[PDB]
Amino acid sequence: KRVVFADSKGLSLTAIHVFSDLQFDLLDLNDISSALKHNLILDFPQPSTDYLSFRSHFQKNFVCLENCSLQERTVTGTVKVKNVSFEKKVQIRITFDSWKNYTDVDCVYMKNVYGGTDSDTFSFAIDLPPVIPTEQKIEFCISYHANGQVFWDNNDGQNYRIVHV
Amino acid sequence: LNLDSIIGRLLEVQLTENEIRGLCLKSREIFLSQPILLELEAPLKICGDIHGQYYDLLRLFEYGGFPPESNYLFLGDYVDRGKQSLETICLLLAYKIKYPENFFLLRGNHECASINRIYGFYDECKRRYNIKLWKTFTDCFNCLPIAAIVDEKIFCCHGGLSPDLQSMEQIRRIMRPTDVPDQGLLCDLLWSDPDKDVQGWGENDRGVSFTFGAEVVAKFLHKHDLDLICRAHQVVEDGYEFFAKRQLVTLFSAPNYCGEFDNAGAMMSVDETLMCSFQILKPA
Ligand SMILES: OC[C@H]1O[C@@H]2O[C@H]3[C@H](O)[C@@H](O)[C@@H](O[C@H]4[C@H](O)[C@@H](O)[C@@H](O[C@H]5[C@H](O)[C@@H](O)[C@@H](O[C@H]6[C@H](O)[C@@H](O)[C@@H](O[C@H]7[C@H](O)[C@@H](O)[C@@H](O[C@H]8[C@H](O)[C@@H](O)[C@@H](O[C@H]1[C@H](O)[C@H]2O)O[C@@H]8CO)O[C@@H]7CO)O[C@@H]6CO)O[C@@H]5CO)O[C@@H]4CO)O[C@@H]3CO
Repeated sequence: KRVVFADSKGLSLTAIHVFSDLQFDLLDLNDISSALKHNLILDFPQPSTDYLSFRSHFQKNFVCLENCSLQERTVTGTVKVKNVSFEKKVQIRITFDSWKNYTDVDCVYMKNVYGGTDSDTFSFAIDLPPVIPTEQKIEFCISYHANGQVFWDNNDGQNYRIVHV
Repeated sequence: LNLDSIIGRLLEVQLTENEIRGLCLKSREIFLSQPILLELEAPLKICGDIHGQYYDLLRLFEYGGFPPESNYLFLGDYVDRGKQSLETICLLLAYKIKYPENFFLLRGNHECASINRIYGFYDECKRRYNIKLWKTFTDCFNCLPIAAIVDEKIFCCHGGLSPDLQSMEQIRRIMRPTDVPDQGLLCDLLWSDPDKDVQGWGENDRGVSFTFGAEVVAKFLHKHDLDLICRAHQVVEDGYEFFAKRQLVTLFSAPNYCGEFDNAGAMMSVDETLMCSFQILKPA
């Protein structure tokens, strides 16, 4: 297959229209075929991309997801927490089956020399299962235990979602 | 999010800020799920800059067929200078969400924050909605793909070639989301121009990127076994313009460009056999 212009085979090259109500149809989408030739992705922008709303969530809930990347089929990230006591427990609560089950991954303290003495930041890394059926949902949220209380980042009630293939 | 209520409202000529936010998030996830160097299968209609001239985009669809009656590929520059960037980009993202494998959007040099802050889009967002919406649009734009190869024969991008581009794997390695730098491969693909009076590469009068002559185009095509460069970044009077003996073509789909000009708009229709023709909007 190879490019050829309409001039070359006798037809008009150009077709010019001079210028100066809605109608509805129903369509079977299998009768049109894909124009594209041919993994996992995050279904949310990193909360930290918009600092003002990240600050708003972080100061309202005392915990907020800071950064999150999907490295291979492993999800890795950083969580920010308000430094209310000395001992803390930061957990990622994640599901690979639309919340029929979940598991609690423990997060890790990061030295983080700069970042103030008002917040601390924790890391996490979670290996996704090798095979996940396509109809299942992958979602996760964040718990922060400190000072006799529990705090949650649940992304304003939608959870952080990850979508497949 | 109800896509069909939105497309319905847009095609009657007002949208809530959350509908627009929704279009941005959903389209962003789609853009990331598909390659950054799209590999497309003709038949195909390829269009140049729209620059917010929404009624002229609607005319483009009236003439070339509303989606998915025809497949489209857009070479960037959706949102500046004109009077209706918001409507233009919302119809395009709505259609990308509705027919994600038959509607394609490439990134042009005006889908960058450093540019559309200055030439009008930010002002439209600020007046009609608020700044946060423009920040969301910017994160969306950072995920647009950069170039397309139709049927292993036509190479499409918004600006043109780059003196760094030895193989396509460079383009495929570019990570998203990303801003456009002031120099380098991604910059050149959105900013560089052909010039008839240049042997090889030279400086670019806009102060960004470079300029390439016909010999750069022919050597490129032969190295990659390609047939036609298809780009779209500068007004041309007839709507389309040939270069290097029909080895490159410039498309520009916004007629009477912000009233300063008197140019026609054009769009290239390529059928299954890779036979190309042009469809033009000449104003009165
Ligand atoms: O286990 C299946 C469960 O999974 C999904 O929910 C998950 C959710 O998406 C995650 O975010 C996670 O993490 C926590 C949550 O996000 C935090 O916000 C916090 O929740 C606080 C609430 O926000 C706050 O409103 C309050 O909640 C109280 C309610 O007001 C009150 O109604 C009552 O709750 C009882 C309900 O009456 C009743 O519905 C019943 O709950 C069942 C659900 O209806 C059913 O759908 C399913 O839940 C799913 C859910 O749909 C998914 O989205 O099973 C449930 C069985 O319990 O029973 C409730 C009481 O037992 O009382 C609550 C407080 O108890 O306070 C809470 C904090 O106290 O905490 C969440 C973790 O506890 O949560 C789940 C994953 O565990």
